Amino acid sequence: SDQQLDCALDLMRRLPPQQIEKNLSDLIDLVPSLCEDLLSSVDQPLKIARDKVVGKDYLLCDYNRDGDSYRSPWSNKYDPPLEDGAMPSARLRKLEVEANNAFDQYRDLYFEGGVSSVYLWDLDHGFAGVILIKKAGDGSKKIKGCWDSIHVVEVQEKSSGRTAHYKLTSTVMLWLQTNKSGSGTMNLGGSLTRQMEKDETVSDCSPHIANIGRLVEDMENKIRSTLNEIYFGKTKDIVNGLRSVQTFADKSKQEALKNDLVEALKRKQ
Amino acid sequence: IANQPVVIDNGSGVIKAGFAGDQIPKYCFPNYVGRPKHVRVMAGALEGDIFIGPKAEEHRGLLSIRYPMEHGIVKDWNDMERIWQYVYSKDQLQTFSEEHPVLLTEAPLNPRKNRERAAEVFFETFNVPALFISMQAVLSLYATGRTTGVVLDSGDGVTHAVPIYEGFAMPHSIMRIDIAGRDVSRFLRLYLRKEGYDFHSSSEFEIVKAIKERACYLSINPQKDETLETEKAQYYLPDGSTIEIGPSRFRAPELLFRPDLIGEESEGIHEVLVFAIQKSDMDLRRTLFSNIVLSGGSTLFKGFGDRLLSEVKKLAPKDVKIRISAPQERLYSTWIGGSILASLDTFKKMWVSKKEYEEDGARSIHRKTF
Amino acid sequence: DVSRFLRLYLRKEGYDFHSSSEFEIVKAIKERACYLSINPQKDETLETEKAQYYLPDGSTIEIGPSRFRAPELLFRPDLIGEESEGIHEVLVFAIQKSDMDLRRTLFSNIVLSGGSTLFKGFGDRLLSEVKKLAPKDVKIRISAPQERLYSTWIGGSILASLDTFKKMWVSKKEYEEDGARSIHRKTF
Amino acid sequence: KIIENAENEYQTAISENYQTMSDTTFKALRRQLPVTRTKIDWNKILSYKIGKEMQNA
Ligand SMILES: Nc1ncnc2c1ncn2[C@@H]1O[C@H](COP(=O)(O)OP(=O)(O)O)[C@@H](O)[C@H]1O
Repeated sequence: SDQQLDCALDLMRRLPPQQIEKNLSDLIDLVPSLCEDLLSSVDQPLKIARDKVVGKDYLLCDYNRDGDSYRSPWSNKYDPPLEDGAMPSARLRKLEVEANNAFDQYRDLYFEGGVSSVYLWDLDHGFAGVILIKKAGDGSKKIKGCWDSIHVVEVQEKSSGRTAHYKLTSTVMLWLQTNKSGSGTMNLGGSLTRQMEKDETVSDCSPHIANIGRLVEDMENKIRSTLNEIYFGKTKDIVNGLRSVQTFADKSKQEALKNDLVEALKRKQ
Repeated sequence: IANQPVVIDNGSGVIKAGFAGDQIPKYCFPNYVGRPKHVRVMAGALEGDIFIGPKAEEHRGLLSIRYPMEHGIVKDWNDMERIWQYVYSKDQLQTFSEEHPVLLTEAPLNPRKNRERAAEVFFETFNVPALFISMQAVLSLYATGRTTGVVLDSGDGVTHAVPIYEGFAMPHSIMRIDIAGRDVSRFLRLYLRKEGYDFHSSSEFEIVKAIKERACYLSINPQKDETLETEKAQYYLPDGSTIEIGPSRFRAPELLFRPDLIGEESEGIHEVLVFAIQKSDMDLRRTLFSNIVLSGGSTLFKGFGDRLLSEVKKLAPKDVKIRISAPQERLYSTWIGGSILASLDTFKKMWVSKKEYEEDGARSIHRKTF
Repeated sequence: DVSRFLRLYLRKEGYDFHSSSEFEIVKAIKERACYLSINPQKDETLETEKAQYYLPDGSTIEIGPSRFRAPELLFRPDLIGEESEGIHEVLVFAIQKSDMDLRRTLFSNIVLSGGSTLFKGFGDRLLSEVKKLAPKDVKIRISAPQERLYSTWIGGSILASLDTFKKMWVSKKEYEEDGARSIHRKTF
Repeated sequence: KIIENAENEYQTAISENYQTMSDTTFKALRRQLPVTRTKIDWNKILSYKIGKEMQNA
């Protein structure tokens, strides 16, 4: 049922972003034939798991999942345990753990806490992977929020010249609540998706992690600015459009003076 | 009153003053008060502790410079009031403030308390017939002779972009950033000190500004010119001493596009322009990209238009026509507009009279101000 | 600058030290006899004891008011004629430039270093000057190690002892390959 | 008049919340820059992480 799949996805866009897990489950039970397409297509909140081997909290993706079991990036083990041995190389384990260390310092500086997990899988042309970042607001603090971001990267390594093609896709989902006595209980949700393509120089001085790292933070900065300025601005404009504090009668006085000016400007030509 | 209204462009760098109808501002002087730091010993020495305009420029070495306005906001009012007294004095316009009306041209999204305090000066200290405060961007287009267009006015104090439709300014589409020309001059001084040329004194900082204005170009590719070894371009100081400016020429002005260089959490000048247009309704976005107007003194950098035009196209949507028009007299755009508005008969209804101010108070300016 | 600035006061008192060898005695006098007054004007107005110092040759000099008037330059650069901020303004201004979240920690963690901090009553004078310039209701804790002069070296000894130091330094071979770039890459 | 005052304060508070979120909640979830007010130097972090762990211990 292709028409039901379109209707299911179009509905989820309009439904509240906090009720996506419960609302998605209901649509899956109605049309269970398109369960795989709905789960894959629809953006879901990031689930967290505790690795008892290393003693570290890691974020769960679709890439690390081998059947039912999820691989922990710090331990490089599948929970529940498997004997499939799907690890593409030993060099990948060194690059993946080093990458996690790079973005572990990153999140501590920008976000200050939360969890970050980097999953790398090798490909014939060049390695790909996903970088999951999740930051939750303090429970005791009046301010409530939830940061979710998914950075999918595919690196196409060139034979000669050392100028790999970096393809980045970034999906951010933001929850906000302000419990100020003046306003009451304000809830402002949003979700944005963007893509970027560059051709950075790879070397010992300029490694893959350095080239990817700059592209990841650059996309987050553009999304942070655009959301706060463009989307949150437009939202404020509509609220002020609905009701006015100043009387229209007083506004029409200033409009009549402005209109008279415009006529006097077009007049004097 | 028959007397022509006086246009006063209270700019952070240079104040532009003159009568309505005038083609160019007659009286333009730097916006700071210079006080003598040295002691007077001989009889017949230079009289006064306050020097403004050409007297301060001639005997600059004796004086300690201090700008009253920072980011287009009057920090010291006592000095600002004395400068307006100088505007009316025999050296400048040479007219009574009680005879001529005033037209002020302030930056957008300024505090209300500033306009209220400014009004008190022109009604209480000066018994001015009428005062009207106007937006810089709206007047800038009136000077250019265009009703619809985006005005990117990067001044010495503040940089702002106002999208304006058929004369009207959309208050939600205005974007304002503190980073401006004076911050690049501070950044150049910091970089020259690392090169090994010290300019500690406030008088010596004016030489650093002169070096920037004379020899400073904005590179089309920053990382290319940053990596490549730069030619040591020599500059001759007032005393006669030669300093090698070298790479600092193009690395200094980059601050406008990269605010992290100074360490400010703000958007780049190229991001401000595109975002300001994107906030406007879908129907006008294509016209606002088509009609882009450059203004302010900080756009005068060599190859500014070439770098900005490249950045706008990258940030702007695909298959959009980006036409950026620069008037030859960028600096005078705000004042010329003010002169045009002041000459109109509709202006008589627009301003707030002294009597109206006394009755209503601060309310009278807020009601009639646009 | 304090040693040269003291020399100016000694010449006005009538003690000449023109020679470069004689300036080293003025430097020794500066280090021996200079006090930072808690109230400048109070000690200027009061008549000093004119404490005598014994020179290498055997002659005695009366330092007098020049003792505490010379080192004031650190807090008032206007005295030498340089249009700079005072040392107490540098400390407070440098913290006020930082982000709001750290300012409170930076006021809590202030460390004094350098040779010119060894003046008697530097801590009590600086603390008073910081209070005037500092924001109201802020706790100020200034920590001065006993080995102020050797704090930079002792740090270098600790850093060099750490295993990471093997990765940190630039090898002779790396310098020969990349050149000036080598020290710029593994420094910055 | 009670309706007028209450709805004016409500709309005013929403306008204040937009400015407040930009400075507090929105920045609190993700800072524009680290507390140092500098962009992350990815080449320095790879070597510095090892140096700072032993130097800050
Ligand atoms: N030729 C030039 N090249 C580069 N920058 C310039 C040039 N001339 C002036 N400037 C800069 O522009 C400033 C002038 O800004 P101005 O137009 O007076 O701003 P405002 O709108 O505040 O009046 C100068 O202080 C200087 O920093």
